[PDB]
Amino acid sequence: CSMVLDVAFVLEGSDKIGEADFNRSKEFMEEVIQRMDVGQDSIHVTVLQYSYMVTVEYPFSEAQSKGDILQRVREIRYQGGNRTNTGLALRYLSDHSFLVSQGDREQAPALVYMVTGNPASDEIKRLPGDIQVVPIGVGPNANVQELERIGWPNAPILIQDFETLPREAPDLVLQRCSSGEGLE
Ligand code: NA
Repeated sequence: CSMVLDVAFVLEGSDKIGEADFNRSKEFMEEVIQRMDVGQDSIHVTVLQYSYMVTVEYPFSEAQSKGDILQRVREIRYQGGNRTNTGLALRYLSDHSFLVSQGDREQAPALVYMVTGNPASDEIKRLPGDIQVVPIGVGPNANVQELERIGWPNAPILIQDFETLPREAPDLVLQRCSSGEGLE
């Protein structure tokens, strides 16, 4: 995927996920970033982790080089929170992450890949249309119809388990990046 695009990665880091599965989420994300054409004139990346609260791990406003991003990703510490506040994570995206004051490019399309394995603890609201969300529902505990509503027009990418996530999902994520649409 090589284009002008602002991409957000949102990882659930709750106790229900656990440290091992969160590390698998991280490794999935690292692999995607490696395959993407990340640079100042191309793809820009922001990274968020959420559970009880939301942490901006890497804002758009910081240096948009692959090396700097990937190293910050390695430095991300699993929070292990007692909630899955997906609605709050979405609010961060619309009301913080994709603002020009936080490094967002006004003329670039906005795309979010959100990795979750549990139903939302909180109230969810569909984002403004300009922020495209591709939910990645991992494991048997994902609330699929909830993700379908968050995702529209994007179908959720459903992954059987966190072990499969780093192996299977990057290909699908990059296909969606380049084409602008999911498969079949
Ligand atoms: Na944008």
